[PDB]
Parts: sequence; structure tokens; C-alpha cells
Amino acid sequence: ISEVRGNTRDHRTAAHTHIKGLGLNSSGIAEKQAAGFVGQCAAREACGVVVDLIKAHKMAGRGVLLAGGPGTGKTALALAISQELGTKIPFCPITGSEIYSTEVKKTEVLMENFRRAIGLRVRETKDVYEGEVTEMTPEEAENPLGGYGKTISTLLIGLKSARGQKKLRLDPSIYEAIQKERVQVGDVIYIETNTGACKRVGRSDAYATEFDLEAEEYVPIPKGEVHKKKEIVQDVTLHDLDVANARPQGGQDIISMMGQLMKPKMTEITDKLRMEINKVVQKYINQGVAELIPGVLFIDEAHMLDIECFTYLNKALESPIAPIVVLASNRGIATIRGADDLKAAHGIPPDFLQRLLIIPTHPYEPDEIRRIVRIRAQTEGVQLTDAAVDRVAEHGVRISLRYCLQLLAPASILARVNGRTQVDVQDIAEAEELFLDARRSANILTSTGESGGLHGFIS
Amino acid sequence: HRTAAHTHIKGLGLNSSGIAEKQAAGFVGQCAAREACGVVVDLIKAHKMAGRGVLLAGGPGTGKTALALAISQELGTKIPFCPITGSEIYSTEVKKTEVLMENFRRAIGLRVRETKDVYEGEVTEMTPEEAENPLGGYGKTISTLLIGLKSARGQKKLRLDPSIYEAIQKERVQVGDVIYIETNTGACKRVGRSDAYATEFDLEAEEYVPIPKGEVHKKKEIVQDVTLHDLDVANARPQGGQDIISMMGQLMKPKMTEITDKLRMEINKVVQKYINQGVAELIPGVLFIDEAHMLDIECFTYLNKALESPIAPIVVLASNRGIATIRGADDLKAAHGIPPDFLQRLLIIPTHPYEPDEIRRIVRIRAQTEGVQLTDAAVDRVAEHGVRISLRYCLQLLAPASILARVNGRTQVDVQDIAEAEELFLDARRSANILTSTGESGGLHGFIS
Amino acid sequence: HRTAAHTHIKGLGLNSSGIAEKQAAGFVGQCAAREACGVVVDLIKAHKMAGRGVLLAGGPGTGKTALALAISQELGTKIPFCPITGSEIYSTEVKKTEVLMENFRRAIGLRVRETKDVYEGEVTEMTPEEASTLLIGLKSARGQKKLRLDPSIYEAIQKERVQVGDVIYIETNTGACKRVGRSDAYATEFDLEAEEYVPIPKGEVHKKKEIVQDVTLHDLDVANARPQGGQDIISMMGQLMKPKMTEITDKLRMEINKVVQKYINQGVAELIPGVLFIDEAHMLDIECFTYLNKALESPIAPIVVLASNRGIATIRGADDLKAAHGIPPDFLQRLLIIPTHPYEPDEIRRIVRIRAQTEGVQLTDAAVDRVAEHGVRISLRYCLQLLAPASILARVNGRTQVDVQDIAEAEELFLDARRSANILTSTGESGGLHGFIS
Amino acid sequence: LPRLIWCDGGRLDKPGPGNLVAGFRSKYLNHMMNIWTPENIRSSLEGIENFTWLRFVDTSLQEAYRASHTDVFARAVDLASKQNRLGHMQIVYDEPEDKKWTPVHALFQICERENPKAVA
Amino acid sequence: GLNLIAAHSHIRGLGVDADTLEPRPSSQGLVGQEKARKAAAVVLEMIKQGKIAGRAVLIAGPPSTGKTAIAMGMAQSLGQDVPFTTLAASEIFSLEMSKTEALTQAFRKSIGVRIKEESEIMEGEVVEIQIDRSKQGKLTIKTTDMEAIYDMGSKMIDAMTKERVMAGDIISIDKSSGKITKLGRSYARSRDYDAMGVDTKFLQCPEGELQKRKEVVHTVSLHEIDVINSRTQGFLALFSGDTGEIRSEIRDQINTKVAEWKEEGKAEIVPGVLFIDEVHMLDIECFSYINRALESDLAPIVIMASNRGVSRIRGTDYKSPHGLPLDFLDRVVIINTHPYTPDELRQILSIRAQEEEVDLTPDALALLTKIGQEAGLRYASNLITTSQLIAAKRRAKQVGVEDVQRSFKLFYDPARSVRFVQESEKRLIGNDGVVDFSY
Ligand SMILES: Nc1ncnc2c1ncn2[C@@H]1O[C@H](COP(=O)(O)OP(=O)(O)O)[C@@H](O)[C@H]1O
Ligand SMILES: Nc1ncnc2c1ncn2[C@@H]1O[C@H](COP(=O)(O)OP(=O)(O)O)[C@@H](O)[C@H]1O
Ligand SMILES: Nc1ncnc2c1ncn2[C@@H]1O[C@H](COP(=O)(O)OP(=O)(O)O)[C@@H](O)[C@H]1O
Ligand SMILES: Nc1ncnc2c1ncn2[C@@H]1O[C@H](COP(=O)(O)OP(=O)(O)O)[C@@H](O)[C@H]1O
Repeated sequence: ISEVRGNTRDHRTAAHTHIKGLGLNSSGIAEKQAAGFVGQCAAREACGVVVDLIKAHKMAGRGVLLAGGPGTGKTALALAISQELGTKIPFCPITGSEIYSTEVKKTEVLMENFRRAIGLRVRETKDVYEGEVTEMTPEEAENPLGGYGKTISTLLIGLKSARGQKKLRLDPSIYEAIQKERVQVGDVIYIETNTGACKRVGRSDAYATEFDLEAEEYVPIPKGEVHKKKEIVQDVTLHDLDVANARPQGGQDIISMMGQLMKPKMTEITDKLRMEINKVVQKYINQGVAELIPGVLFIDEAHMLDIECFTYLNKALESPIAPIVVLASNRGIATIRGADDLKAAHGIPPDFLQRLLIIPTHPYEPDEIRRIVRIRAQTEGVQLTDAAVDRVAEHGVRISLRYCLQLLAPASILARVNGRTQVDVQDIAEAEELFLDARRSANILTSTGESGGLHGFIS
Repeated sequence: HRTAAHTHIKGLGLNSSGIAEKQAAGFVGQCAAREACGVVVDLIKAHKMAGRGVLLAGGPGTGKTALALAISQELGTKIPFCPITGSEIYSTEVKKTEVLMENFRRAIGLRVRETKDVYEGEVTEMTPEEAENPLGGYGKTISTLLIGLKSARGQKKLRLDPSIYEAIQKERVQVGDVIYIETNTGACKRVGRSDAYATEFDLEAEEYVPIPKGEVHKKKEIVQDVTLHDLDVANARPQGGQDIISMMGQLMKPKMTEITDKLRMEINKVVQKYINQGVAELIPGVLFIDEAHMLDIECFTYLNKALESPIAPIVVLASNRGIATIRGADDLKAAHGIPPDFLQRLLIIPTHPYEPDEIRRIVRIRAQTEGVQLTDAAVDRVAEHGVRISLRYCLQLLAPASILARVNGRTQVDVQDIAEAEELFLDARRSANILTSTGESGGLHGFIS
Repeated sequence: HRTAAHTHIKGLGLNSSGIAEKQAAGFVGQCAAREACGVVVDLIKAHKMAGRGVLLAGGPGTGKTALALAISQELGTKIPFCPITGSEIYSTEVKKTEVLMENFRRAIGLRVRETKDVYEGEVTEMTPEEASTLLIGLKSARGQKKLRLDPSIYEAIQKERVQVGDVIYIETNTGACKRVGRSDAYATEFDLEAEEYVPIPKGEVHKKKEIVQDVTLHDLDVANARPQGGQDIISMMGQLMKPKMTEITDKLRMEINKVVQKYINQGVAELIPGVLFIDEAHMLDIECFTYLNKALESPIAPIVVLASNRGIATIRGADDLKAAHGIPPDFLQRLLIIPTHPYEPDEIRRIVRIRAQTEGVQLTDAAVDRVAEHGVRISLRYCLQLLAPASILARVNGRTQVDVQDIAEAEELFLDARRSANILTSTGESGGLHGFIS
Repeated sequence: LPRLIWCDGGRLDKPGPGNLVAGFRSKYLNHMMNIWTPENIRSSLEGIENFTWLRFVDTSLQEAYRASHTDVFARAVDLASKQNRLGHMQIVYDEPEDKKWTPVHALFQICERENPKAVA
Repeated sequence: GLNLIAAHSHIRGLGVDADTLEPRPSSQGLVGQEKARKAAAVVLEMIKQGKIAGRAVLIAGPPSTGKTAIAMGMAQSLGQDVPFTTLAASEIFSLEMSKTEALTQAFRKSIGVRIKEESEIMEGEVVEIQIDRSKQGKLTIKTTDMEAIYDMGSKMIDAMTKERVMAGDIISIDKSSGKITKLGRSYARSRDYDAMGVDTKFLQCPEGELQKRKEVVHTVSLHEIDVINSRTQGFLALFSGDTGEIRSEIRDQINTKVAEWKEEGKAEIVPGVLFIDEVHMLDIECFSYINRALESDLAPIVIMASNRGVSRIRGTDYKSPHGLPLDFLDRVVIINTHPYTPDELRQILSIRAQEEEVDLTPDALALLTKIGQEAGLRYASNLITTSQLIAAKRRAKQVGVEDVQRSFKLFYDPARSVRFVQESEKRLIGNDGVVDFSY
């Protein structure tokens, strides 16, 4: 049916594709160049303790701030934490911009993401019989009831999987499901032992040639055992439990069904639902059938949060079941977004700032820039002459780390369209002239936009 | 039992001549204002004038809210008293002038005699009869239900309309149930199982009820109290019929809507017919807009139209503000925080700050009301705070001091217990000095500015 | 008929060479602006250009809205003319760009010609002829006819409660049908029945009519975005079920373009691009003008006529920016700009005479002169307002025509804004009891 | 209301004598020039054309045409006559060799084919 | 047809020598701007390769310097092989949803998922249906060229009854779904009835074989798969809008599944371009979202254009170049366009005159070129079509000088209009509302 694409399956590359981890010793000391990092050794060592804090699951609602200029590796460090923790730990990254929903108050949006960052792992056994129905056969009862035409004591079903055949001697009451599900010989079904009912998956594709036309989707025979008993591990965030309770999904009535056909707006879930959820979740943790997995909420551009957001996070962080929150900011001394006459460091309210472990990220030395260029080049697969590495790194020092890194892909193309696989200074010198930086372009605005009457910039 | 700020106010404390007794019905003083509020009470009970405004103007703590509560008690429970703050006008669901009209019409009462025309009995038999719809696509439909109702006195068989049978289906009626069928609505209520089936051996807690006495068919007379707002709302989002719109209206989320003036003028005519039929009497009441300075220039402009309405209630405004900026009209300042234009419509009752001896007398009334015993030295000490700080502040000390007294086993509050209450519980100004003195320094221990 | 502000304007009053007549079709003057509007008419009728922008610019009362309405009538009724003010864009229900986009498509018309095959008669027979196809017999005063019915129009006839003896209307091409009533030959079946007895149709039972039908691309959008009318019965509940406007996607508008083009190729439908006129265009904000840059670059787009009366004014939504017309300068580069100049005293006298004879007011020439003085010294728009009052005053004084006394009497009863500003100055001396609220 | 308004063509949508627009407009806007009719959809069903996704959303051209024309109540009744079979596949097609089998005509029905509810 | 002549209709591609990316001075409608066109061609090579995720490129320059013309040329030469979403910044300000939500959608519109599919579909005119209500039955169905009898299963007979199938209907059966569609009736049956139901449509009978089987390639954006999964029949929201703020766990789950389809070769991911025109209308909250959004493995390449000098950033009160935060410009490489020379203007006016099929005399093109130099390219461009209409009123075959001159005097250019405003200061409404209506 679907035509498989057989040729190639290579990865794309993005700004952080080289970051593979924090690059730390077993002693937790940072190596000067490891896992794609260069420098930031102190900031990587601090983030290493943060990883150990998260992975220890001891603490709730601790705050961390990554503070430092733009380009100093703050989001690289966050992504490295997410990679150090691995996909089992929840990691919910947002910007502060994402909080301004039109559907709900922004503190609900903040609390939603807050409980996405908390995972729950539930282990249960699944126990079902499966197959195509080979046979259905009543047994008459030895003591038939008076006045009734038939009395059935058992209902035999033969189930076939790809791996076996079994005769299920079922309780007679399963007649109800067979009629309502319209189970035929050759239909694929399962029977679940916690109810004893059955459900029809479909007609087996072993019969797809019975007719020239039939309104059947045909489904493969189950490739498991005929009897599947195994433990299953379910991972849900506590936000999933919020929504599963506040917007129940399975409802059979007209209002439920109109509901699931309309735009599903989120709703300002109550503290008493979340609190009632928390209390029952804690019951199962004490029984040991569930385990809590506190993750990380990473808020990028946290200076975009306003004072109403921050004053809510005060409360949220005090709750016993809370993620680690990592903020990142670069805004120096700046006005708090919602309090136009309060200026504070990082743009974070001083009341809230006292809560955070603060990790500074410093600028990069010229030799760190050059090492990053080579790591970035070998990630984009660009091959450079050493003179080209130097010329690119010079733009990194004189202009910006980001700018110099961005020239590698343009220069790679200009090289190959001259038949060269290795980029050299002549190609860099052309990339840098086709593609201006912020400052050289801003100089044009000052010079050509010196007047606006015609052929000038709009200002 | 629970005691609030105004639990001692019982009325205006006026003579039959309309003159204030200097201390009566929980009041002390405000005699000129109590006398003016007496004349307002008599304007309302006269139920003859629409749309007259009253401003209670005076500083915070001068009893403006006490007086409005006293008016409500002088009027008694027949008359609508509809109290709001100006902050309540700012609905997200509907425009602010809508909640003004809703509250204007909650302030107008109506007493109406209603005949419920009704059927009752034990359901003895129940049998549907069907229509063979050929090409509707929805299949067959039940064309009528035949149902047998039995009471103690007699019996009937009813051929019900399909829409009344749908009411019985919603009510889950079965043979042997006792049911009620209001023909006004076509609603059906299941009262219970008949007592003839009374047995322990059912898993569900059934209501076993006796067979209805009297005839199966009855007419009940009921006197109902409604406001014009209840009629407006009933007819804006209908829920009383057995039609499909009424049915689904019971399932959708409740939602306020910007009820049109067409509906309001139509409902005036409906009510006028109840009046001309003699089944109703109008009970026009009063809307109290507390914190009226929190209204805005759009609200006040709307009241200039709304108070012209020939069935508008009496409106009592309270304001506590001197020359202040009108909200939403940031260039305009006026006394009371009320636009000069709208102020011309009101009768202003000024209220005045209390003397030291009135404060001392309020302390005793309030102490008696909270049920706490003071020495006269204690009463004098508390009265000093009422003079030096604030009436509200000194009254807040009575409850703390009673606990502190009881903690030492003494049942009567004396000066030591007030002396402790003063130090545990500061007033606004002692707290403001702590702010300013500490605010000399920043750092870790500064207050955030 | 009623008399609105522009009802004297019949058209641009251009010669065959497109030169403006100094007074024609109700205009006086503005010859330069009328000639430029004449070229805009050619641009609209020569169907080939999308998205040309025009600006009318000039003082209040210089005739910009007369010129836009003169274009509308030179253009006739065939072509869509969609007038809006910039103020109408601020819906509370969809983003401003959707409101602009919907109005762009209201200006593009699509003309279809249907031959409507109408049968109307008393039902004589309703016999099934299929396992479901009927024969319906229809009768009029002039004969009978039998129709074989498609199974689905039969169900339409069956959902209407049609029976033998009813009078029905059928559109046999569109599949519409209506029960008109029961024929009054059955009026005495009973002495009372809850029934509407109507005479049998006296005309031919079958009628064939040529109808030229106009729709717009926006009607197609609306019809394709949501179930409409009697399809959407639950809409009666309001709240979430109301037929709200929605942010129609470009994917939808692209499918409509494709499907419409199919019917143009078959010759079933005729495309008619028209005009969107945005008066008070200075009320558009900076975000609206940004979208109009993109929106005018689609290959299907109407010709857009702006009007503005602002001088150098702040752009709404961008306080730092001031520009002529209140139009951001980026956007002003795209527009063909027509200036409208102020009227002179003798031109005002001419406009007064045209307005008088449009309202049916008869004037003495001294009344003309006195009224025209108020146009010079106060406002043209104030002259014209005085004519209707003065006509009333004259007739209750028993006169057959308006004269200086009735003008002078009207002047005193009905002040202009300048004299009333003088009152506000002299009386607003205080917030005292007789002061105006400043 | 007078019957001129309520009955005799003062209602724009209802066809009749003295409402010649409504019958035309009903046919053309809901059937002829309607993107959701199966004859129109089938022209756009391929490539990067606007109904290209329809192949994988588990609905027929007939069902797509029905859902575009019936109101949300009528659609909700039709939705009562349906089965959560993609949720049952999650119970059954479970082993690695089942490769999370999904009918290719239901390929984009991702969140229905996998969610925790059915397993729970 | 619907495609009338628009402002960029002459732009038919980027005009570069594809083997070397060197811009040819005038080709595919583009003239001049070689430095900018070469930078645009290099961006195409990044786009077409698709390996680089989330580069942002700003095209900056004065008004009427080809910033949109160049972006349109890229769309034309990238071709429908790749998604090219065009977003005006004003469109992000939805009432239905967040600004960042509206941007999350525009980013995902620009990533294709491509699937290649074999569908087996029977289409034909029904000849008859027979049912043995003794369930089983037979369908007889024809094309113009073939006819067959098919055994129908019971469920097929039920579905045929529910669809009310009858002789002369064109039906399709999708063998994979097993679901009928009644397509219409054959034109041969037009004579069956005197009156037709509103819903009935006539068709030509299907042609060729009955059970056609076809290799189909499907390209579907990540945004479409979001909206489909958002709610039970979400595919309807693809047209009406009406998505709401699609919850992120849906998007995360879709992204995970699409990664499996690539790993298994069931699909390929086709990264495309988002062009955000007039990007300075975004605000400080938008740019902060776009910073993080670019840093994603499934990000498109984003292109944006601005004409602003140093200007106030929306949502704040300080100014910055291009109107954009310096924090944002640190992620952007910049292509600058320039004003045109008189010889480049002469060519662009000729390209435009050809597209509008206007016959300029050499002197008309000369004068019109001076006007474009003195009064701007768009103004002179607008006079081409105007002069054609004025010449036609003379019944002239060619646009003469006098027709350009008359177009010039009738329609003011921006600079002449700004002068007119200044001379009318007191008759126009000033920024303080004062005006005098007197003569
Ligand atoms: N120490 C480092 N080693 C390698 N690459 C880095 C390092 N720091 C930053 N980069 C890269 O340089 C760019 C700037 O870092 P980023 O984390 O985006 O800065 P910020 O978050 O502080 O704005 C990114 O592409 C990032 O991957
Ligand atoms: N004359 C009075 N007699 C007794 N108690 C009073 C009197 N005036 C005010 N109070 C009480 O003092 C408190 C303040 O009065 P209140 O009406 O709240 O002032 P405001 O004018 O601010 O509403 C309330 O507890 C009230 O019951
Ligand atoms: N040249 C003209 N000849 C005749 N009537 C005119 C002329 N110009 C304007 N009018 C009329 O004078 C009035 C004012 O002009 P209007 O077009 O409304 O002004 P604005 O330019 O402010 O929109 C209108 O009644 C209009 O019909
Ligand atoms: N290099 C060019 N070649 C051909 N036409 C151009 C060129 N530059 C601009 N134009 C045309 O001139 C007009 C204005 O240019 P455009 O790019 O749209 O303006 P902007 O520079 O403001 O984005 C458009 O009709 C455009 O197609």
C-alpha cells in the first residue's frame, strides 16, 4: 500500500545539535572540552549538581536561574541537562511568551506546564485473550430451565493467534457481547478477564477475498500469544490526570458527543481537583504501585514573565509535588514586565529572586570561539582549511559567536558550487559579504537612512 | 449567632414623629442622617415615585453602610433591597450597563397568585401508541401515551400528548409509581412508589409514598414572590416547556446575556396584565450601590437614562471621597467622585464624624453585641483608641482582648487585656511607621517598594 | 422617494473623451478629480488588473464621498461596490485582517444565469412509480401536467406536508418546493379546519424564466466554511451554536478559487471583479495597512479606493509615526492619489440650486444668495441642511416658496457648530449652576 | 409577524414565489460550487492539493461530505454509531512484531491509535 | 480566469545560473539586485538540501527595492516540491489564539510529510443490483469500456442500502476502506425525471477499467496533522480555522510519530520556508518565541523582510535597527537590497509593460523612466496601466508621451501629495482635530 522510501534517513542539524551532555568527570568536574561543550566549566559544574538534584527526587519546587549575556550558552546548558536526565524524566521547555493564552488566565497556563513537568509511572498487568475466532459453540446445560427453549451452560470460542490455538470455555453471559459486537467466525477479537466481555477488532484479512465487494477493513491476525499476560508501564504527567478528569473523554451522551466534535478549549482547573488528584496519587505511591518522577520546567526568556506570573510561582513552588524550575534570563537591570516602576536585576522581582540558585554564564575567550567553530563545523559536516577556521573565529570575536557560526552553511555552498569540498578563506570572504551581521547592516541604516523622503528607510 | 460589623444595627431608631432618638435601635448619633433616612424609608413604602436617587456622602467609618442596612430593616422582608458595590458592575460575560439593568429590576418585586392545574395518582396502567412515519428517516414515533391514574377518591385515564410523554420518560415513571403532572408546564414529577408495594426487598432506596388523597385532578392556588428580573431571565433563556429548545437549554452551560429592552418592555406588559387581572401587586423596592465612586463615567451616564424609566426603583448611593477623579474620565474631578451632572439628580444626606462620647457609647453597644464584658477602665481605654486612631480599629480590639482575658482565666476584659491587644494587633498608622523607619535601609531586610 | 445627502449625484458627468463637464450629472466643479475617477472606472471595467489602490484626499466636505458614489453609479449595479468605513474593521468576533479579507472578497462578483423551470398548481395525483419515484399531477386553471419525480425531490415534497388538493410551487431545476396552501375547491370539506385555502393558480401551470444570479466569493466562503440556514437547526440555541464568524483559512479560499475557476471554464459562471471603498481610511491602524500590502498582492483582489481627510496625523497604533493623510508612507507609495480642492463661492451657489431642486424645495433667488453666503462663511454642509427646515417654515407661513424670511428664521432656530462654540465659550465661564461641563 | 415577512419571502433562505434567489443559491452554494461535494473533492485528492490528507484521516469522501453539511447535533448522533477500533488495536497490536500496526487509511489518526485511556 | 495581473506576476523565478548561482542581470523577470539575488540563491540551496534547520534570514532595504519581489522569486524557483508559507505579521494577532500559538502553526505549515501510496479504487456506473432476501447479492457495474458482475457481502448490501444506491448512479468503492461514495448520476439518465433533487449531480460515466490502481504521492504539513488530531473531525477546522490553542502534548506526540515514519521509510520530511513579510509588526513577545522556535530540529528556514530604519520596537519604547530586538538580530543574517539605477528602472518598467501587454513608445518609456527616478518605481509602474486607459479613450494603439503626461497630472505621486497636504494645512484635519470649513 505505502511505498517505502529506501534510500537515506540522515538527521537535520540545528543550533544545539553538537551539545551531547554536560561533559563532566565522575568527580563532577568539568572537562575543558567535552560532550560538545567548550568552556563554561563553572556553569557546567553547577548544572551538574542540578542534574544530581533532579535525579535524586528528594526536593520539590527548587528554583534555578541561568544568568548571563545573550550567546553565553544558557539554552545549551538547559538542553544538556535534558540530555543528562534522559527521556524518562519529564522536561517541559517554554518561553515566557507562551504564557499569554487567550483561552485561560495566564496562571492556569503556568500551572498546566508546571504539572506537565511532573511525571507518574504506573505499572499494571494486562491480561487478555486474543485471536481470530475459529469457532463459537454452545453447550446445552444438564439441568435446563423450565419453560425456556434452550439452556446454555458454556460458550466455547476457539481463538487462533499467529502462535497458537486455544479453546476458551467461556461463561455463557458472553453471548451479550458477541451479539452486540456482532462477532463472527474469522473476526479478530480480544476478551479481557477483568470484565469477561469481548471487543471486535475487525475481520481477519485471511478472508479479504471472500467477496468482490465487502464493507470490511481487514486486519492482520494478532502476532502475539493467544493469551497475553504481561506487565505494562504507563507514563503520564499529572497534567494528563488533570485534563482526563476535567474533560472526560469517553462519554456516550449527546452532550459529550457534541463536546468532542467542537473546539476543545482548556479550562481554569480548580485547586481542589489538583489537590484531590495529588492526594489519591500519593495513596498509590505509598502503596508502591506508582512512582513519582519530578522533572524540569525550563522557562526560557523568563524576563518575559510579568509580576503576576512571578507572584503565582511563589505559591506553586511551595506545593509538595512540584518540578524543579529552571529560569534563564539575560536582561541586566530591567523593568519588571507588569510593574512599570520597579527595576531589578535580571528583570526578576527581588522577592522571587531570593528563591533561586543563580548560575552565571560568562563570555567566551577567542580560543574558546575557535574550538566551538571546529565542533560546529564537524557537526554541519563542513570541512575547513585552518586559515578558514581562523578567519571565521575572527568574526566570532569581532562580531558575535552566533554570526560566525552561521556563516559555515553559506560558505559550504559557495565552495561546492566552485567544485571544492573544502571551504577556504575565499569562500568565507564571500559568505561574509553576501550575509551581513546586525552591526554592519545597522551602519547602512545610519548612512543611507540619513534621510527618508525617497529611497530612505522608513523611520 | 455569628456577629458581623453591623449586627447591632436593628433600625433607624426614629419616633412616630420621625425624629431620631439620640440612642436607639443600635445607633448613636447621626441623628440628622437617621432622620433623612427615615424620609427615604417613607418614600419607598409609599411605592408611588420611580427613579429617585439618594447619596450617603461622608468619610469612611461614619456609618453610611450602617444606615443603608437600617433602611433595609425598616422596610422589612417584603420589599426588595438589592445591595451592590460599584465593583460588581464589571462583568466579563456582559456589558456593565447590563448588570445595572439586572440590578434595577431585582429591586422591583411582584407578588402574584398562581393556579397550579395538576393531575395526581398512582399510575395503574401505561400504554404507548405509535405513528408509522414513512419517509422522515427517524423511524417510528410514539403518537400518544395512555396512562391510568388512581387516587384515593377516584380514577382517570389520560391520553397524553407526545411532549408530555417525553416528560414522563425523563422522569423514569413505571407502573405503580405515584406521579404529579403539572399541566401548566407539562412537567412530570415522580413522587415515589405506591405504598401498596412497600417492601424491604429492593436494593435501591425507593420513596414509598401513600396514594394521593382527594381527586386525581386538582387546582392548587399558590402565592409567589418574583422580581421583574426573574421574569426577564425566565423568558430570555427559556427552560419551562417540553419543546426541544427548552430541553436543550437545561443541558447547556448557564450564561448571562445582554437582555434587550424589547424583552423588558414586553415583560412590563405581561406584568401589567397580571395587575389588571388582580392576581398581582407591584412591590417597588430599593437598589443600594455601595462604593459608588467605583462606578465609572459610562455607568453614571447610563443611570441618567435608566432613572428616567417610569418603573425604576429608588437608588441609594454611598460615597466616601472628597474631590476625586471620575473613573474613566481622568480629566474630570468632582466632589464625592460623582460627575457634577449626575449629582444634580440626587438628594445628598451628609454623615459626620463621631464625638468621643458617642464613640464610648458605640463601644458599649458593640461590646454587648459580641457578648463581652468590660470594666469601665477598659471601656474608656478602648474609647481612647477610637478617638486617637479610628472607630473601626477600636472595635476590632474587643474580640482579641476577650480571648486574651479568657486565657488568664478572667472572664471580664480589663485594661491589661486591651493593653496586650494594642501590642499584638497594630493599626494602620503604627504599621506605616514601621515601614517608614525600616525603609531607611534596603538590603535583605528592607520592605519591597 | 427619500432624499439622502448624495441623491443628486447620478454619475461623474464625463464626456465621451472622459473630460469632465463643468456641471453635469449633479456635480459642480471637481473636474480634475472627476476625470481621474473616470480613469478609475475604466480600470474597473477593464477586468484585467488586480489590486490597484486609489486614494481620495482633501478637506471635509470637498466631495470625496460624492466621487466614490459617482464611481459606483458609473459602474452600474452589475459590478460589486462594497463601501465600508475604516471604523468597521474592529470586530470583536474575528481579527481585523479577517474582516478586511472578507470585504476584499465581497468586492469580487460571480454572475450565473439560471433558466428557472417553475411548476405551480393544485396537486391532482401523487402516485408512486418505483420500488421512490413519483408521478405528481399538477393542475392550473389552464391545464394539467404530470411530472416524474426524482426520489429526493419527492422526499422534499414529502417533508412539506403536500397532499392531493394542495397547491404547490416547484423549482424543478433547483429542487426547491413550497406548499402554497390547500385549494379552495376543498374549502368546504369541513366547516372548520385549521387550514389555509387558496385559489387554484389561474396562469400556466409551467413557467420558464431567465434569471441572472449574482453571488460573491465571500458568499462561497461562508457557504463552504459552515452548514448554513436550515441545515444548521441547532444554531437556534445560541451561545456556542451561534453562526460566529471564523478565521477562514487560505486553504479554504484556495479551494474556492479552484472550484470557481472550473465553473468559469465551463462558461457556467462569469467573473466580475469590483471595488472596495474604504472611507475614513485614517481610522485603519498600522496593522491593517501592513496586511493591505500583502492582500493587494494576491492575483485576485479588487481595486481599493481609500478616502482620507487628515493632514499630517499620527498613524493609529504607532504613536511615534506621523504622516500625511494618516497613511503610513510605505503604503502611500502604492496608491494613485486624487486631490479634491475646496469649492468657491459661485460653485457653492450652483450646488445649492441642485440640492434645492432635488429636495423639491423652491427658492427665491434672494434666498439662494443668502443660503450661499452661509457656505462661503460657515460651511457648504451647513447651507444644505438649512433648506429642509426653511421649506417647512415657509409652508406653515402659508407661502409657496422659500424666501429670505424663512431662511433667516431657519438660521436662528438651527445654529452651526461655530456659533454654538461661541455660546460654549461665553457660558462655560464656570462649573456653576448654568455652566456647561468642561 | 406578518406572513409577508415570516412566510412569503421575507425570509431569505426559504424558496418560493417572491424569493427566486433562495432556491438557486441553495443548490449552487451547497452542491455545485461547494468544495466538499465528492465530485469536487476527488479532483483535489492528490499531490499537494487541498484534500490530499483525506487518504489517511479514516473518513470517506461520502463521510467528509456528510460532516461538512450536517450540523453538530446531527453529526453527534452519527458519531454514536461508531466504534473505538483504533483503541482496540492498541490492546491487540502490541508486540514489536505487530509494529504498532495501523490501517494506512487511518495513518494520521495518531492520538486515537495511541492514548493511555484504552490500556487503563 | 481568477488570476488577474498583479504586482509580482512578472516574477517567474530567481534568475540565477543554477550551476553557479551567479545572477544573470535580467532574467525570469528579476532585474538588478545581483548581490541580493545571489544571497537568495544560496538560501535556496540550504532550503533544497534541507539539512540546516532554523536559519533566519532578514531581507532589509528601502521601500520598492525588491524585497518582496525576491521572496516571490524564491517561491517560484523553489517550486511546489517544498512548502512556502507566506505570513504577513499582522495575521499573527488572532483573537482565536495566542500570538505564539499562531506562530507555532505558521512554523509547522512549513514542514512537509511526504507519503507515496497505492490506492485500489473501483468506480463505475451501476447497471443493476440484485439481492437474495432469502444475505447476499450481486452488483452489475460498467465503465464506457468494461462491465462486470460483483458478489456483494452482506455489509456491502447494508451500506448500499444506506447510501440509497440505484441504477445510473456513479459510485466509487475504496477497496481499502470498503466504503461507498455516490458520486452522482450519469448524463445518460438526465431524461429519467422532470424534476431533480437539490443534491443531485450529473457526471460522465467512468472510463477505462473499473478497478484502477494508482501510485499517489501525498505531501502533508505538520500543521495539518495537528489540526486533524485536535478533535474528532478536526479536518473540518483546516478550512474554517477554529483550531483553538492546540495542546502541546498533541504536537509532541505527532512529532514523535513522524520521526518513526521517517525511521521506517514510510514517509520523508520535507522542510520548507516560512516568509514573514513586514516582520517589524511583530512585538517583543513574538520575537522571544521565535528565538526558541528557530532552535528546533523541525524548524523551517525562516525568511523575513523589513523596511524600517532605527524604529521603536512594538511592545516597548526603545528603538532598534529594523525595528527588531538586538537579541533577535543576533540570530539573523541580513541581505540588503538597494535602490535601482535609471537603467534598471527602464528594464523593470519594460517587464511590467509586457505583462500588462501595453505598447509603450520609446519616448513614453523614457519619460516614464524619469518619473520612476524622480517619483518612485511603484508610481511610474502605476502610470503604465493608467496611460493605457487614457490612450484607449483616444482610440490610440500605442501609449504616447501625452498619455503618460496626462496620467502624471491626474494622479499625484506621494511627494506631490505630501506637498498638497502642507499647502492645505488649515483645510485638512490636523493632528489636533482643528479644521476650518470656511472658504
Ligand atoms: N560552551 C559552548 N560550547 C559549544 N557551543 C556553544 C557553547 N555555548 C554556546 N554555544 C552555541 O552557540 C550558540 C549560542 O548559545 P545559546 O545557548 O543560544 O546562548 P543563549 O541561550 O545564552 O542566548 C548556540 O548555537 C549554542 O549551541
Ligand atoms: N451611629 C452608629 N452607631 C453604632 N454603630 C455604628 C454607627 N456608625 C457606624 N457604626 C459601626 O461602625 C462601623 C463603621 O461604620 P460603616 O457604616 O462601616 O462606615 P462606612 O461609612 O465606611 O460604611 C460598623 O461596624 C458600623 O456598624
Ligand atoms: N462637486 C459637487 N457637486 C455637487 N454636490 C457636491 C459636490 N461635492 C460635494 N457635494 C455634496 O456636498 C456634500 C458634502 O460632500 P461629501 O462628499 O459628503 O464630503 P466629504 O468629502 O467630506 O466626504 C454632500 O451632500 C455631497 O453630495
Ligand atoms: N528587481 C526587480 N525586478 C522586477 N520587478 C521588481 C524588482 N524590484 C521590484 N519590482 C517590482 O516593483 C514593485 C515594488 O517592489 P516590491 O519588492 O514589491 O517592494 P518592496 O521592496 O517594498 O518589498 C513590485 O511590483 C515588484 O514586483
